[PDB]
Amino acid sequence: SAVQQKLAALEKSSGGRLGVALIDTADNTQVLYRGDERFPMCSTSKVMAAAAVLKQSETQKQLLNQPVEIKPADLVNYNPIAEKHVNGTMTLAELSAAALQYSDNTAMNKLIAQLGGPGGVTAFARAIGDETFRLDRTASTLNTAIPGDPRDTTTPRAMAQTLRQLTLGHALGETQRAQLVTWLKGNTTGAASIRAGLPTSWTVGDKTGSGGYGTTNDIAVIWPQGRAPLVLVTYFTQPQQNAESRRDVLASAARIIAEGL
Ligand SMILES: *C(=O)[C@@H](NC(=O)/C(=N/OC(C)(C)C(=O)O)c1csc(N)n1)[C@@H]1N=C(C(=O)O)C(=C)CS1
Repeated sequence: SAVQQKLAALEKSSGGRLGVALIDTADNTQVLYRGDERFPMCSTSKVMAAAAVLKQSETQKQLLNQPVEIKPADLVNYNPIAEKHVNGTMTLAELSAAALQYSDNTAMNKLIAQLGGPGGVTAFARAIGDETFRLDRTASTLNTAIPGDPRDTTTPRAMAQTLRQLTLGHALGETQRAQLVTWLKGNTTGAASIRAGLPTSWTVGDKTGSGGYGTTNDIAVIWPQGRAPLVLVTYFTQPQQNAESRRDVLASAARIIAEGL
């Protein structure tokens, strides 16, 4: 189709490897580009960890309100929220918001720990029917994005389906589903990625990721005017370890989709 050719041209112009999955919930049509190839997730895995804690809170009533100590050993590279609470506490709700809306890596690691480690995040993925997602390491290591390394990867097709199930489907209870969507709509890190390729009147909830090898990712639920919601996953990675981020490539992918379908 014309969209897949435009995505192939975008990829050629980029010098990298582009993976796209769009789900149009109006008729459940799916458009894939490298949709079954594995990409490093980087920080887009924070949605699965936040959703896993929300799932836990369906049966542990006041779980999201529980305080979690932030200790010196918890501090990592990038923790713009958690560093302000070292030797203090944050609630699991606050850690979820910090992970999703600021991509705070200390916050993510507190969620992973709350789930029993990377294997607990993965086990939740399996519980909601995602057999492709794998989380193998904590937040510092998970962004290394070395080519050929299957750790901390998924495919565009799998992540779009999972994001659909979590935000538009029935993977979470209704209060939890709404809270996840509220957090994604308040993301602060996504203006240059999928959002930049979409009309400004469309509502977006998204989670970005960035990592080594110029890896630049964004996963989004989109509510256009005049049509049913869309789920869009855009993954991108490059051959040089120190390649620069290409959020503009993600925005171009979104524009192709928004104009072409
Ligand atoms: C998730 O993707 C996180 N990414 C990182 O921790 C890394 N940021 O490095 C970049 C390339 C952004 C940098 O400025 O050097 C990273 C690269 S290699 C490594 N081990 N970690 C968070 N997510 C985002 C995001 O785009 O959502 C960031 C902007 C960085 S923190």
